Amino acid sequence: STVHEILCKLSLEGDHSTPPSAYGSVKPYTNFDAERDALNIETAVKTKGVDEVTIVNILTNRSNVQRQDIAFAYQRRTKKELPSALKSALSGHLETVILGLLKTPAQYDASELKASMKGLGTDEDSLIEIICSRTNQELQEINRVYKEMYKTDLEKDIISDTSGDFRKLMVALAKGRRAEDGSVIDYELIDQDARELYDAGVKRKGTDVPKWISIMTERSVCHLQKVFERYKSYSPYDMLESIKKEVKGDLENAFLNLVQCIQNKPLYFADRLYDSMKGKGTRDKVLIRIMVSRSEVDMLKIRSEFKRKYGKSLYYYIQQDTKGDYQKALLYLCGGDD
Amino acid sequence: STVHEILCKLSLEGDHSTPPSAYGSVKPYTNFDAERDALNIETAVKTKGVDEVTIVNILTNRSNVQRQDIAFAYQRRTKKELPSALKSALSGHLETVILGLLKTPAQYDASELKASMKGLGTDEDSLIEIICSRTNQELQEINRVYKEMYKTDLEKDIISDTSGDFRKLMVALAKGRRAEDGSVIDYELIDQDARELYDAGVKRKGTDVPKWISIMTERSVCHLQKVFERYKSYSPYDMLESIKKEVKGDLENAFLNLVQCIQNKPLYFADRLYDSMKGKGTRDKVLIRIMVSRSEVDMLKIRSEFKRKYGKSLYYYIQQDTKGDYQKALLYLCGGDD
Amino acid sequence: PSQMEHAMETMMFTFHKFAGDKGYLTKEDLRVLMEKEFPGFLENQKDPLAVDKIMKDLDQCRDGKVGFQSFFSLIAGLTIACNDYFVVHMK
Amino acid sequence: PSQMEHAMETMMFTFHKFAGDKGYLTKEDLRVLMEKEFPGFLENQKDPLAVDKIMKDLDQCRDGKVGFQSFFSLIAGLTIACNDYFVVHMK
Amino acid sequence: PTFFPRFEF
Amino acid sequence: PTFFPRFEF
Repeated sequence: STVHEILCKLSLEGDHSTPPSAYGSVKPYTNFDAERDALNIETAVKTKGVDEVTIVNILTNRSNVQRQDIAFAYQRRTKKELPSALKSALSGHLETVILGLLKTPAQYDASELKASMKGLGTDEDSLIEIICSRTNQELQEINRVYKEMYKTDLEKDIISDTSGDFRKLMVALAKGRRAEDGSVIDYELIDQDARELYDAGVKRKGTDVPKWISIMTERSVCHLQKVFERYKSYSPYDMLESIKKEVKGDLENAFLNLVQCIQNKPLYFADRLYDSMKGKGTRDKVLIRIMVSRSEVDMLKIRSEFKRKYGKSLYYYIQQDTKGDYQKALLYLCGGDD
Repeated sequence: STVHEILCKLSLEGDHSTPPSAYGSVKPYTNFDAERDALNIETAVKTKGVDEVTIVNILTNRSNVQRQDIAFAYQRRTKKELPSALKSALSGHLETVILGLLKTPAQYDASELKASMKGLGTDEDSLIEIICSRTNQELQEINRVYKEMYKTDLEKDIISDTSGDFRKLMVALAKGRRAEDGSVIDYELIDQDARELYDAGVKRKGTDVPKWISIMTERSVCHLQKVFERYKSYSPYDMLESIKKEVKGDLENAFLNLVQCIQNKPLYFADRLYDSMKGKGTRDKVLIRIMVSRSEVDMLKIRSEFKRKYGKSLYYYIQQDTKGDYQKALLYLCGGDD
Repeated sequence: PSQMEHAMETMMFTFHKFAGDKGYLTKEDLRVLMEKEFPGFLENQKDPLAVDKIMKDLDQCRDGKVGFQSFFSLIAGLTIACNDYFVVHMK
Repeated sequence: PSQMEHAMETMMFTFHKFAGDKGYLTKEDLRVLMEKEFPGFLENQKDPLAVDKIMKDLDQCRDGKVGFQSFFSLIAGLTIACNDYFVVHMK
Repeated sequence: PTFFPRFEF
Repeated sequence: PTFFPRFEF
């Protein structure tokens, strides 16, 4: 029946389920009550002036699945979308954060991608980030959600907003077909691949790009880590440096990003986070995106790397470059200092 | 659809649009809760030495409908039947009273008629009391509830438990087929009847009993009141004295009560109540049945007639002829002093 | 679909006929609703206000609105009551 | 008669049909219950423990005993939830 | 948790 | 007190 069709889509939680990810700084609330949270939130938004402190305190303190529970209980009581309430109730950088926290990981990345590709000049960095960083599983969920929301393939949007070997590189990566190379180590292949990167690379006048795309999209991370090392027995420059000498533009931007993620991903974000705060003022768009998307994945390692390299903790840097509940939100998302 | 049966036995309360009959000495409790009353009876039984006062105060201050509510809540709370929980906690006349208060009107008459029934050789005064005093509707339910409880009809029981014209008389009355006579009044028939009663008993030696039986069972109360009056034109004796001369035994006692019932019914009980305490001691069986059965129907008027004839109130006599918890019970059923 | 499925479904959309397009159950079309459903019930009950007597105390009864949760509370009281007399008597 | 009484009575016979004259629901009789009535519902869910681990949350399973009270308590959530959904997102 | 009314007989 | 769980999605 159509009672079975609705019956197919549901379940409940409270021990559920098992996405721990110790590398996340955001853990589900212990004693969680979705209804009582939706309640207080509704109470907080109706307060003249908008008690923010409550809303921020609750949402940055609940896990993503929890937020999803909270948001549904809210539409149940109020007959209105929580996402729409907060977009009205909040403003500035704090709104951008809470609204990003209110999305599923896939939905967030999907919406971020769409935002970048709107227009002639894309917002280029953000596209590259997600793409280069996301795993095969993360990426295919982005492909699902992106279709559901925008009634189009993500591939086609990339094709419209990109040209040349850039488009080539982005379409290939976004396919999320990379290998896993779990146990057996392929030494000739490692060596073969190193030689190819060199042969299409520094060795040759100009560059043979698709050759680089194939290896760096297809091969597994581990295999590439080892490839990038063996690479050095061929070229005077390491992989990162060769890219700078071989190519330029957004192609260069992309390959550089992709290589770091493969080599060390948490360090990659650590660096991007440092870069977002280092000058006069800050780049908030990048700072928020990372803090929202890595909060449940690698944040603990990003922290480790961030301190090892820069000497001071991510927490310290957030305090210093952000003030207000916006800051407190980032800090909750960060989880503590090192 | 088996449910359709079960469901059709179910009821809310039902919240009563119905009156306790006006002349009743017992009225529906003002702020009622069956649940707390059940608790308090339970608490009173499981108390050492059986708080009786509480069981008595609560039940005699509830209307029959509320007692059945209480007795229900008592089951689902304790898993025990209230009837037998009280059968063991209580003794003597108090037990008899409280036990009867718990039964619905028709449940209590049938139970009394049944208890009196069994005997060669049984208690006719009870048999006579109930059958001569009950209305068409009142009787109809007796029969329905008798059947459900005992699996045989009240009619076969009377047949096997009686004989002679007394049998004929009690079978006829028990059918509750009595005429209703309304506004229109038959003077032709009143006369006809008056002369038949005389033509049957006093005018002749010997008696035609079925003549008396047909008339006094079939005709309406209002009509029979006028026949008994008109009869005085044809007879040196009123209906009562004529009965004493013409017939004897159970038959005579049956006939006497019947006439009193048709002439003044409340006064009939007053006399019955008076005869119960008038000697040395008391006849508690007659007393209790009347205080329980009439409490919610005519009790006020029985009290009105009881002060008229005896010069003292019923409240006075109960107080004088009984003591203890038993007395207090009868007193609540009484309703007050006249 | 198993029977339980379309039974649950009937429980669902039968509430949706008389809830109006408003989403709340009024007292009046509550009267009509309950009336539509049960053949041997409302006639047995003598009290002419019986449906209204039922309206109160029922989950959230206080505003003139009865949600699906509350109507389902009616079903709870009723259907549990039925089963009990099914057990202690029929069974 | 009524499709609604069709509905209620189905529930009533259903609970006993699995519970046996044992009378009550184990997580086992529960599991076979939901599996037969809503096939495709359970293994579409991540936690297989869901049925097994559910009984803690129910009206009273504290003895491992699912009353008709508790069985109805279960359906309550499903029947509410479905309605929420399809009227929110549907037609 | 929700609350249901009470039915006798 | 029917006390019961509800479900989401």
